[PDB]
Amino acid sequence: MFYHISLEHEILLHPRYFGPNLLNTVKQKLFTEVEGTCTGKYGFVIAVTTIDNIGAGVIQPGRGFVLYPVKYKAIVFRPFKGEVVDAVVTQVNKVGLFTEIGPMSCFISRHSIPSEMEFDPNSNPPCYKTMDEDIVIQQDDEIRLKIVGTRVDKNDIFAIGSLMDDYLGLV
Amino acid sequence: EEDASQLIFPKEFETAETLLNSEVHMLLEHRKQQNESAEDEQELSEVFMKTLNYTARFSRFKNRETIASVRSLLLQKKLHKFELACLANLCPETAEESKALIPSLEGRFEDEELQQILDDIQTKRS
Amino acid sequence: NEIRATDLPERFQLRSIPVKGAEDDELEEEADWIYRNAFATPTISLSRKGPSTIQKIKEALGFMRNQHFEVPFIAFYRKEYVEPELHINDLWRVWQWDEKWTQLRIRKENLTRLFEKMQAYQYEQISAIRALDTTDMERLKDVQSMDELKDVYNHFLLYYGRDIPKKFGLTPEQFGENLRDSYQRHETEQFPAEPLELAKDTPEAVLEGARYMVALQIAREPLVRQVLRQTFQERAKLNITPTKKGRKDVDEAHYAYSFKYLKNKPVKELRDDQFLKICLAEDEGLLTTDISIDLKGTYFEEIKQFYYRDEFSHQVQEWNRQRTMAIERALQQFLYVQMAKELKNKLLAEAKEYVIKACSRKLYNWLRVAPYRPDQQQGKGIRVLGIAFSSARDHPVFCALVNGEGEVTDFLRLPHFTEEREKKAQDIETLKKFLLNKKPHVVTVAGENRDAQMLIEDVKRIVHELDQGQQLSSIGVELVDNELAILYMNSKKSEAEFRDYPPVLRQAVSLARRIQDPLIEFAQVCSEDILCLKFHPLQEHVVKEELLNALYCEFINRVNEVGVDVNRAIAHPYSQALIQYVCGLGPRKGTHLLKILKQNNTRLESRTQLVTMCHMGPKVFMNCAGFLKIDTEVLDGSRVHPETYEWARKMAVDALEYDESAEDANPAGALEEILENPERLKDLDLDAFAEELERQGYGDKHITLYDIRAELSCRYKDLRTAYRSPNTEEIF
RNA sequence: UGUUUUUUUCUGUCUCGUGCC
Repeated sequence: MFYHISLEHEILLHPRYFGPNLLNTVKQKLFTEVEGTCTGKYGFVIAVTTIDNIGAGVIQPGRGFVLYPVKYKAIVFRPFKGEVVDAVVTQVNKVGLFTEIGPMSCFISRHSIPSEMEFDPNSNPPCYKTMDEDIVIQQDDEIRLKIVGTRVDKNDIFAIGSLMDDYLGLV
Repeated sequence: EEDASQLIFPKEFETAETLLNSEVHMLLEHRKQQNESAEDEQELSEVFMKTLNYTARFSRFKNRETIASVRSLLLQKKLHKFELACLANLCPETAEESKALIPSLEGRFEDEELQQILDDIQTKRS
Repeated sequence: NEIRATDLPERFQLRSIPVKGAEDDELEEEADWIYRNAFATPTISLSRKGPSTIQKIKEALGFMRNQHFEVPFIAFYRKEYVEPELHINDLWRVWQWDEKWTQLRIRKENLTRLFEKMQAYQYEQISAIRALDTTDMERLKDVQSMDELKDVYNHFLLYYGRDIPKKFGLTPEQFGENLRDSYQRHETEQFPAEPLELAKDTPEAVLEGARYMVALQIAREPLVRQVLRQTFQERAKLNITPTKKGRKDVDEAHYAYSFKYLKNKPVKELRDDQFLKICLAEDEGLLTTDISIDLKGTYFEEIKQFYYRDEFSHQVQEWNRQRTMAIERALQQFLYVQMAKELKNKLLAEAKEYVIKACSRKLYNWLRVAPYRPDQQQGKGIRVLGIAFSSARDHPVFCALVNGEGEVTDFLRLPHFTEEREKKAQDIETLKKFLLNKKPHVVTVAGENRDAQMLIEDVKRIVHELDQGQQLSSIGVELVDNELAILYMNSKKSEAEFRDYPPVLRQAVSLARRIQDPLIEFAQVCSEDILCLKFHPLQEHVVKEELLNALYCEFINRVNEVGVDVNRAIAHPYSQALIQYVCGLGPRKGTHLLKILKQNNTRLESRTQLVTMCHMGPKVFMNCAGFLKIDTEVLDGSRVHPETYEWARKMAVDALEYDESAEDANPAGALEEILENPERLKDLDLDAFAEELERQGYGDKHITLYDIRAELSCRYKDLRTAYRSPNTEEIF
């Protein structure tokens, strides 16, 4: 789920960057350092909205590099277990379904899916229907799910969905 | 132990600020509008594009005033912050569906008290 | 067990996957579906005509469903029931059409069942803008309309509701009819009321409440899809024009970048020209593509008049405005987007078809077995001297002298080359020593650049001047492009034949095999192995599954036309594993037969070896009777199957004028004399043979008479082409 | 209508005595 929290970070600036654009250079470096990354503490970060302030640059002894402990006001996306969101199905396979929760991709197996949704390998587009063929679920459809698990593959979140609770499909 | 169903989160995340799909959508749209201008700038990455096309398919309302009103009419209640995003984003039809999806609502409030809120949310949709 | 010990052949089972056989009533439906879906956009099977083509397709489908017939088995064995040699893609096309008809029928049945269930549910609910279950019958009947039928079904589901417990403007049908006919027969809601009054009877206080409902009804209407379908897909002058970034990124490499201002490309350029479709798809992938018909601006204007009121005085004007708004809403919802999606799907299908056709043409051109045997037919075959040198610059060039029986006899190296800056004798001496070491039958030299060609020419000149071809005659070293031998040298067969050998020896062996029996090398490779050879750049854009299927069908047809030697795949590894692309003898069946032959040690005694030894089933034997060949009965190593053995013997006796007494082996004048050469052809009449087949046999022999006569006169006929010598451009 | 080479920081033990600012 997307959130707006206040984070902090420090970046060493090489002395060649000193000059009238010092603050601009620090901001530019901050933008291209904490956008799109991920961490196991705060989760996946989308982008930065604004910066609070620039700390006092403490020049290191015997080294020209100076660090600026900046505190930026950026957004973050850290999904938790039990949350329910609305994603879009990307691909349908007999092994399982694939979706895309924004910057993360989950996966639901046939076991999680009830027995009513069978396979349609004969038809060209992989899809799942029922005996009466009333409800139809395919790709590019806003289908909900439940985040029953979480995982971080070295700054690459990959949760797992489920389809056991009622009211999970076309709105 | 971290399960949002039972309303438990780490200490750092407890003091977070919730965001709605439309809110993040307009924030990213404005960021894109600002970044596209001012030439000689590093263009957006695939992450921004995927997030944009992901939040654009769930924008229940484009008007910012709609977001303001739906957050104002909701914050007056006694629900936690976590209940402000999922319920405002999914927009269930009946109170039964909302109670089923979110187990926290089971026994927290009456039936009509939640049905009226859901009807108001549905009407607020464009 | 089910693949090898099954009642029906492997090919027949694989072809009719979605449709497990064809019923008597379903044969006509499948034939109609195949004929309707045989050539819609391009001209294909227009050869066989419309009604004749449909009848032939139906006969082929019926034969496949009844006798478990296959592609080649029905194209050759059923030349009368199907197009008699109308085209190569006869059996495969018929199988595809039958599968498509069966799939369409199954989908229509499912849709009809769903519509009936929905109608019953609606009657149960509301029977205790209505919801009537009348469109289920139409959807079930719409078998040909696949995409349109699906759209209509989805629209019905979204309109009625789809829930499964356990007066605003013109009507949808009237609007659809008025749009399809081009004349607005029904106008909007001709009433004094306007959007102000209609927006108060839902609780929104907005005049756009009914517009959304009208748009949803128009988009989710099969009539609208049918009317829009084919209007732009039939013709769409796609204007190719690079963008600001595509002009420099494409560099005139794709379809949307080659023409800076070359627009107005109709559907013929994309569908017929698969290259244009592939280029558009590639350009539209990352940078951008210029795909716009630009013909609506006038197709969307005519619809505007229809469905709208003509008068304007409040009630009439309000109704006309509401109708216009609803039409605009429906168009924005599923009007332009639906047409664009349909055009994109059609373009992708055309590009895939063009890629598949190019791959099939390349496979047919490169798969024809055209070896260079002795005299272009002492000992069987010729000793191909595979010379696959590396550089020809003082490095060891592989030069293997393989025999004509699908095996390598010997080889050698030639490290000395013209290494030494000025040495015009060491290479000649090495070539002379290599030629004197063995007695090859032909020279098969490779080539990589000008130096390789010069080295090959020098070797050929040395061999011809000193009579190094056979030690007692000049042998012409036939040029061989380093295309198949290089790939075959580093294959599974090359590794198994020689493990402790350098790559030069493997390349020489592959080159020698490629110029002795291309069919053996093609059948003894994985088909992976075929996919290595690129048929065309446009095939990459299209799905490779279609190309692989076309290549497999072409290989199967070539194997059936040329036949398979039973003894060749018993002890010789080079000519083994050739029972994978036979008509009715699938890969599992061929592997099982090979294993049985290796275990029991059974030889190709006759055509009934697999029917008498209990190795192959009756359906398998019947479908693969025209493809299995043996070395020795008399009509075993030919296309004559057991059913036509008596007819062939009788025809041979009549043509040779010999005695008639249970001739299967004993009379050889009619068999051996006719096999040696044509004895008497006027004795055997086509009308008499056909009459005999019809009276006794239960089948006309008008088309099969020629095939039977050819089999009796020539056994084990090869369908491969001749030896193609490299040309100037081809050599380069 | 041609022209032969590419591998690199090693490393040593514990004890006693003598001389020098």
